[PDB]
Parts: sequence; C-alpha cells; structure tokens
Amino acid sequence: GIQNRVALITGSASGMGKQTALRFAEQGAAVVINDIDAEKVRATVDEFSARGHRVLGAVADIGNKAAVDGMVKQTIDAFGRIDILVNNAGMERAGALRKLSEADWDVTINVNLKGTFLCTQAVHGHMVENKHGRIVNIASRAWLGGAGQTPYSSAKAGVVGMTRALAIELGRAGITVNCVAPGLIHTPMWDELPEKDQQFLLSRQPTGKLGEPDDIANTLLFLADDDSGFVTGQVLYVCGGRSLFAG
Amino acid sequence: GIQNRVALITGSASGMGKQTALRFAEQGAAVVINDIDAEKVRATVDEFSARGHRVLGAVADIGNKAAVDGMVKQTIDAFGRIDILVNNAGMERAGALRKLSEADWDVTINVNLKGTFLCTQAVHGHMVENKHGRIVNIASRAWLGGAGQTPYSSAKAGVVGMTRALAIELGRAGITVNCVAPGLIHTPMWDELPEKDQQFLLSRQPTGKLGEPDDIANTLLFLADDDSGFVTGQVLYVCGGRSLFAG
Amino acid sequence: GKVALIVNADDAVGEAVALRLAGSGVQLALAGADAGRLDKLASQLAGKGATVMAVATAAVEAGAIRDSVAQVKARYGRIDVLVHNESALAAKPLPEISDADVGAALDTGLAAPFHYLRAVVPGMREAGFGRVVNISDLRYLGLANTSSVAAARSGLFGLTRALALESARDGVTVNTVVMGDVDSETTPAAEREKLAGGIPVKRLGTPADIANAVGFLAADSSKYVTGQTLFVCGGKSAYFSMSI
Amino acid sequence: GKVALIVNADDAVGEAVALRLAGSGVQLALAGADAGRLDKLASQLAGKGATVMAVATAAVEAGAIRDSVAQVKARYGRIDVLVHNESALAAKPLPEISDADVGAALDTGLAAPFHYLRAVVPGMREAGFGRVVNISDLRYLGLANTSSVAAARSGLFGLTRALALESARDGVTVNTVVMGDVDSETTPAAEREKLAGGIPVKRLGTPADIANAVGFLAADSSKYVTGQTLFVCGGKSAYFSMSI
Ligand SMILES: NC(=O)c1ccc[n+]([C@@H]2O[C@H](COP(=O)([O-])OP(=O)(O)OC[C@H]3O[C@@H](n4cnc5c(N)ncnc54)[C@H](O)[C@@H]3O)[C@@H](O)[C@H]2O)c1
Ligand SMILES: NC(=O)c1ccc[n+]([C@@H]2O[C@H](COP(=O)([O-])OP(=O)(O)OC[C@H]3O[C@@H](n4cnc5c(N)ncnc54)[C@H](O)[C@@H]3O)[C@@H](O)[C@H]2O)c1
Repeated sequence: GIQNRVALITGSASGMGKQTALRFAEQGAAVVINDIDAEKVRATVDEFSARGHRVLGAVADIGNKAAVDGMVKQTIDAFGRIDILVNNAGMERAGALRKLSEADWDVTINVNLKGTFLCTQAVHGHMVENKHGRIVNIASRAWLGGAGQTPYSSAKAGVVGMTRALAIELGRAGITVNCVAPGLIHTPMWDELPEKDQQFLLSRQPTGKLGEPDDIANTLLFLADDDSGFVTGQVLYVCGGRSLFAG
Repeated sequence: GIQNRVALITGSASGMGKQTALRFAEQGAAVVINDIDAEKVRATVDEFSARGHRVLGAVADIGNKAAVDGMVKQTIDAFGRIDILVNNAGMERAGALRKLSEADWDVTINVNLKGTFLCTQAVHGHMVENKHGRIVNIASRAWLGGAGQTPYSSAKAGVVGMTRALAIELGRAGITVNCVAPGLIHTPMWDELPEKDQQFLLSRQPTGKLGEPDDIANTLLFLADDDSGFVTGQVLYVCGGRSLFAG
Repeated sequence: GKVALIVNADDAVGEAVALRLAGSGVQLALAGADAGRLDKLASQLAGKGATVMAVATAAVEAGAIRDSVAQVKARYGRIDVLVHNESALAAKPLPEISDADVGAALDTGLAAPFHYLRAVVPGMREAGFGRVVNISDLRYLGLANTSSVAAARSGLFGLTRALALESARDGVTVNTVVMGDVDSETTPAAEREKLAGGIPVKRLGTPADIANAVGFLAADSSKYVTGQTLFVCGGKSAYFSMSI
Repeated sequence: GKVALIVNADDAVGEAVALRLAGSGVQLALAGADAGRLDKLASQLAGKGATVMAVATAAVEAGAIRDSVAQVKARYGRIDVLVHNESALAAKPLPEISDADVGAALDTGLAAPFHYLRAVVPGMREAGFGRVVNISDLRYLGLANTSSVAAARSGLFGLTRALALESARDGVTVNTVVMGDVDSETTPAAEREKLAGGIPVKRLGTPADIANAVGFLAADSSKYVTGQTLFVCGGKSAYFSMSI
C-alpha cells in the first residue's frame, strides 16, 4: 500500500492528475494538489478537504525552477517528507514541421521534459534522506513517434531517457523511477467533441473501448506502492493494446 | 551511392563529425562543414579543398534559430540543395542529479535536442521540393539511460522520439529520418586516460576492441545512400555489442 | 476474476504467486511436475484458508496440457487468470548445445506456454474476461551462453503481444512479467554479493517482488493494460537495448 | 574472394540478396527447397559472371542442415557470410492453429535457422571473421491472427543477440534485417494501394531494399555493428512499441 505516504502530483488540479490524486488520497496518502492554475488548485483542495482527505495546495509553474523549489518547500514544511512524485503536468503544441514556431517547441519541451527534470531534482534529495522514494513520470504513446507531434514526441521520449538514467542512478538510495505512457484516455476534451471525431479513434482501439482516468490512477498506485521497490526503469503503457500497433 | 549529393554535417570541424564529412566527400558528396569554432572550420575547410573536395564552411550555433537559417541559406546559395543532413553536433554536461546546474541542463538540451530540431526544420522544406532527403541524427547508447547523465540521456532520448515522429511525417515527401547511436569510440579523450582505466572499459566491450570514427562514417554512408530510401525511423547502434548489455 | 491457474507452481515464485492471489480471495489451481512439492504447497494454502486444487503434470505435449486445463475447468467452471511460471532451462555455450537441447528448450520454454494459451484464451474470450500473465526472465533478450534459453524465451515476446491484440476486444489481457535476478536461499552468498552489486537498487529480487507484479496485471482493474513486457529487475533491464 | 551462404535463396528476396553480394565479388552458395528455382537462379548468376553453387534442401532437421553446410565448405573451404532468408509461414487466427501448426512454425522459423547457426558460427570464430544476417519480418512483434508465426520469428530476436555477444570477441557479427511489406507481383493491386497507404514512405518495399540492408551488415567494414534489429519497413515499424 501507500498508507501514510506523501504524494506530489504535478498538474493535478484537473484531468487524470486530479483523479490520480483522489485515488491516492483514498488509499491513505497525503496528496499535494499542484497546478499553474491557482483557482483550479483551490477548487480541488477545497473539494478534497471536504471529502476528508489530507491535502495541500501548491501553486507553481513546474517549468520554472524557482516556483518548483517553493512547491517542494511548501510540501516539506507541511508534511515533512515527499515519498512519491508523479510528474503528470504536461501540454502540447503540434503541427506540421514547417508550421511549428520556435515557441511551440520551447514550451512543450519546457513543461514536459524540463519540468519533469526540475521536479525530480528538487524532490529527490528528500527521498534520499528517507531512503525511500517513488518517482513516476507520465510520458505518452507518442514517444514512439507521432506525425505532426515533433515537440511532444521529442519531450516525452526525453522523459523516457530520464526515467532510465535516474532509475540507474537513484536506485541505490531506495528510489524507483518509472514511466507510464498513456494511450487514449476518456477526457473532457473527448466529451466536448463531435461524434465523427470520436468514432475514428475508437476504431483504432484493440479493446474497442476508451481507457478511463482510473486506469491511469490504478497503474500509478501499483508503481508507487511500498511493495513495488524492485520495479524501476520501466515504461508501462496504459493503452488497451494500441501501443502494440498504432498504424 | 551519394555522388553529387549535398550533405550538411553539423559539428564537423573536429572529431567524428569531421571524419564523416571527409568520407562523405570522398564518396562524391558536397559537404558543408559547420562548427561554432570558426578556426577549426577554416582549417578543416582548408584541409578538404586541398584534397580536391567540394566543401563549404558554415560557422553557426546550431542552438540558435537565426544562425541555423543563415547556415541553410548559405548552403543553398552555394550548392542549391541539401540532400543529406547529419545532426552530429553535440555536447554533455554531466554529474549527479543534485549537482546539475539549471544551465547544465539547458545547454545539453539546447545543443543536442533543440539544435537537431532547428536544423531538421530549416532543411526539410528544401528536401520536400526535391522529393528527396536523408536526415540522420546522432544519438548515443546513453539514451537507454546513464548514471550521472540525466541531461544527455534526456536530450538524446528526445532525439530518438524526434527521429520516429519525423520518419512518419516526412516519409511521403521522399525523406527518411534515421538515428545512429554510437557506443564507445576511440576519441582524443580516450588517449588522455591511464591504462588501468582503459583496460577496464575495453573489457566491457564484447569485441574487446574500440570502435573507430570510420565505424560511424560507414554506417552513416549506408543510411544516407540513394539505395536506402526504404530505411527510415531506425535507431542503429554502432557499439560493438555493448548496447546489448551495458551493465 | 475469481479463478486462477498457476502453471509450474512448484517453485518459490509459484508459491509466492499463489500466496498473493489467494490473499486477494482468488480460487487457485496449481499445476506442476513435482506432486510432492505441489501437494505440500496446496496443503499449506488450504491450511491458511485458501481454495486450492493441485494437478501433477510434467507435460509439454499439447493434448496433455489441454487435459490439465479441463481438470481445472471441471472443478471451478472457468479460468479467469492464467499465470505461466517458466520451467528451468539449461543455459550453455553454443558448442555444448546438442540437437535435443534445442528441441527441449523450445518444447518446455515456448511450445508448452503456447499450448496453455491456446487451451485457455478461447474460454476467456467467450466468458468476456481473462488475465494472462507470462513469467519470463532476462535471458529472452539474449546473453552469451544462453542461446537455447534465449531462443525459447524470446518467442514469448511476439506470442504474448500477438494474442493480446487478437483477444483484446473480448475483455482479455495478455502481459509478461520478466524476472531479473531472484534470491533463492540455495544461491551462494558470494554469488548474491556479486549479483547485487550489478543491480541499481543493490539488492536481489525476491519471489514476492515477482508475485506483486503478477498480481497487478491479474487484477480486475488492469483491464486497459495489455501486451506489456514488465521487468521486475531492480533496474538491471535499463542496461539492455530494446527492453523499452 | 569472400564466401556467403544464402539459406532459402529460392525467392525474390533471396535472388536480390544473391545479386547484391555477387556485385561485391562474393562467392555464393545458394540453399533452398525448390531445386528448379535454385538452378535457374544459379544459372542467371553464373551467366552474369558470379562464382556460385546451388544446394537443394527443404530440411528443418539439424543433421541434414549440417550436411548442406558441409557441401558448401567442401567447395569453398570456409563460410564468411551466412544469410538466413525466412521460409514462408501461414498466419491464422488462434482457433485454426493445430498442434502440428505450432511445431512446424517453430521448426522452420526458429529451429532450422538455429541449426544453421550452430553449424556455421563455430567455424567463423575459428577463422576470426563472420557475418550472420537473419532476415525476419514484422510479425515477430506480434499481431492479431499471427500467434504461430510470431512465436517462431520472435525467437530469433533473443537468439541472434545471444550469439552476437557470445561470438563478439572472434570477429563475428550477428544481425537481423526485419522486412516490412514487400511487393511480390501476386498481391492484388487493391492490396498494394491499401498496404502502401499505411506505410510512411507511401510505397511497398522491394526485394532490392532488403538486399541493400543485408549487404551493408555483411560488408567487411561493418565490424562494429552487431546484435542489431534493423527494420527495412518504410517507417511502419515506428507504429510499434518495442521496435527500438
Ligand atoms: N489522452 C490523454 O489525455 C493523454 C494521452 C497521453 C499522455 N497524456 C499526458 O498525461 C498528462 C495529463 O493528462 P491531461 O489529459 O490531464 O492533460 P492536461 O492538458 O489536462 O494537463 C494536466 C494539468 O497540467 C496543468 N499544467 C499545464 N502546464 C503546467 C505547468 N507548467 N505547471 C503546472 N501545471 C501545469 C494543467 O493546468 C492541467 O490541469 C500529460 O502529461 C499528458 O501529456 C495525456
Ligand atoms: N565516443 C564519442 O565521442 C561519442 C559517443 C557517443 C555519442 N557521441 C555523440 O556523437 C556526436 C559527435 O561526437 P564527438 O566526440 O565528436 O563530440 P564533439 O563535442 O568533440 O564535436 C562536436 C562538434 O560540434 C560543435 N558544435 C557545432 N555547433 C555547436 C553548438 N551549437 N553548440 C555546441 N557545439 C557545437 C562543437 O564545437 C564540436 O566541435 C555528438 O553528438 C556526441 O554526443 C559521441
């Protein structure tokens, strides 16, 4: 289990990150709700506290080192330790190679790849002190390559290399570093779409059904578990088989 | 073959990049020597033309978009086309996670990952018009993860994802996008070592011998060949088998 | 997700898998070659309160395997979970590899698990629920002096993924747990100290480590995870190309 | 004055490989099941000026393979290059797979090439030079309705890498060319446009594409490239997890 562990989930004020935080809190963890959206932070913190959960809001642009350090300080002041870090905050600017602005590239790299580097760096020293840590990075099936997704594929593939490098380096300190690569997941974007969009993608799913945020939360609960200390350096797809062939 | 193809090799004023340019020119190609070291560009350009090779020097910081665009414009003014691009320019800032400055990260990413993105973007439109292109990116065995190499492993892993993404996207335009991951290669650094170190590393080489710069040049010659238009999206290790198990 | 068959349950990993699954209320069927060891295991599990049956069988021929499966289905009426623990294989340098060493490795290492999957997957797709977990090890990636083991284990990679895709629509998942180095209490302390140094987490794996990953993949809620090659290795798999 | 054995040379891919190597001055030995096809191919190659011998054989048993190997080494005195072109295998949904379908796929797809490697690899290590190129296809990764093919082809992944590491010190390399979709002039034109649409370069592969990759790996200068799984697929392998 993860009873009495402290979990920092970046970008967890909405979407699957929030659902991962909820399920973590329900399984006995103190959760830090993070987002760059300070109002989404407060709303989720309020929601969780009402549900009886041990929760702290930590507003910070995880792409900014100073903001990241303040988040980690706020977490340590509050809970005294950081047992689990889920680098869930991410974003994408996509487009044909010729249409990608330098800014489309810089930001996708900054949030997904550097942000994951900044949070992992700022947190790991505390896990070293406690001789226990779980770092799980959220990548994507798109690290395998997606047309029109040069920045996203580059960034999330970089997250895969970081996962492998740090799994090797931090293992001796009792820290595991793993990566979850979600395929296609039922999201608010999805519910705000027109039918014809939906029916093409579903047709590309081996299960014929969409994955749900709980599928991600449940997979992350496994990797974060106290019992999963011998699992590290892994890239685990939550795709319903789509990652086996995405053509 | 590659007779009378135009090849832009980033970071080819010294080291393996330099030697790939020489072998490319010897096989009939027009080569653009690029580096940030303007004196090494001049000396190498001097060396090459003396050998009778069609060569152009293009000093430019591959991490700077304007410098890259000026490089490509100079290349197009000189040779009218760019058939082959080798993203060989690279560097590394390494160290334990806690010891990595924010600048250690930013530069490794900028040169290796963004630099490869900038050159690929600026060149690919010319290959689209010519309905022919060969893009080869130099990654590293360390994209699989290396202790103390978080930035390098992250950056080069990102190059692998970019290779896959653009192999998918640019294929319809007659452009292949491949990646070479060099293992251990005899470099000037190598000679800067004591026997006791040297004999440890070699012993971890399955062949028991070092790779030489020609090993990369020849693999690059294969991927760039006119005959290799159906090879794309590949990560080819030039490691003497060390990449099969690097533990 | 109430019934599970553990093939080759008669070793320390099989025991640990049985304990984890029984711990979650799963009814168990334990197949293996060593009836003595199998019965002792069933006795212990029943003694703790688990529903369990044993089936002695050292078979690799398809017909015998289908029979074993039928026994289980006779008792429980369904197989929700199939865990194929690997059988021991002799790793040897190429020169020491005989014509029969090749055939045996393929039969016990690859054909046998295939036959189990053929006997169980159709049932699972028909019932609309299935969790298949293949237990392999790092030799499938290929190391010196393991060619006959590597050839057999390596076949499970494409096999599991092929059937994962073939069965996906009918609520079945097929995944692989790849064991790294597992402590055994018959290994010399000197080969433990040497092996642990080469593992990033600096310890050997335990059978419980393996069962924990198997239990995750077999859970009712792991319905969107299929075709996976999950290493339980302490990080040693990060040293291999093509493990991701 | 280099010598190469092409197993299953009696198809369009085998022809193209033979032509590429002959173009580089390699002395050729062609093994295959269709002696008629082999003789015609050797006749054409001799007609173009190549040094070539043929050896008919539809064998999957080791002894017969070792003999075929003996014939070649009698003529040339050494085998510097071994290219194992894959033999056709029928992919079918799981229900249509019989007990003998499993054994046959393994025998020709995995056991037979293994036997060729055992008969040739030791010689290469003794002479200090060897180039082994296994030709597989995308089904080794596992697709729906290919389980019997995938199990066999997938075994070559660990097998090739195992012997690559085992032979590295003696100047031998073992690599794999994985074929994507290759045109064959018996596919329906509607399946050419259908397949080509799903390939990033938007065309089917040719036998020459495959031979170009085989010729690179077999070249004298590819002495530092070993254990590789090189896809010649037009980019279609980029859609698979675990192809890198
Ligand atoms: N089907 C999918 O949604 C899908 C598929 C593959 C991968 N992923 C990845 O999963 C993760 C989350 O999925 P999602 O659907 O919720 O995407 P999302 O757009 O909803 O982003 C998740 C949260 O991250 C926050 N965020 C963005 N930038 C931030 C920053 N600099 N600092 C702090 N917070 C920031 C956002 O406010 C948002 O609430 C992402 O990393 C995404 O790349 C999602
Ligand atoms: N044994 C090895 O050296 C080895 C091993 C694995 C990978 N690699 C990679 O292969 C490539 C070449 O290897 P190398 O040893 O010759 O590296 P190197 O640093 O010695 O040479 C690369 C050249 O690129 C130049 N360059 C051009 N533009 C630059 C820019 N914007 N920023 C920084 N430098 C710029 C550098 O001045 C340098 O001369 C690198 O990408 C390296 O990461 C090398």
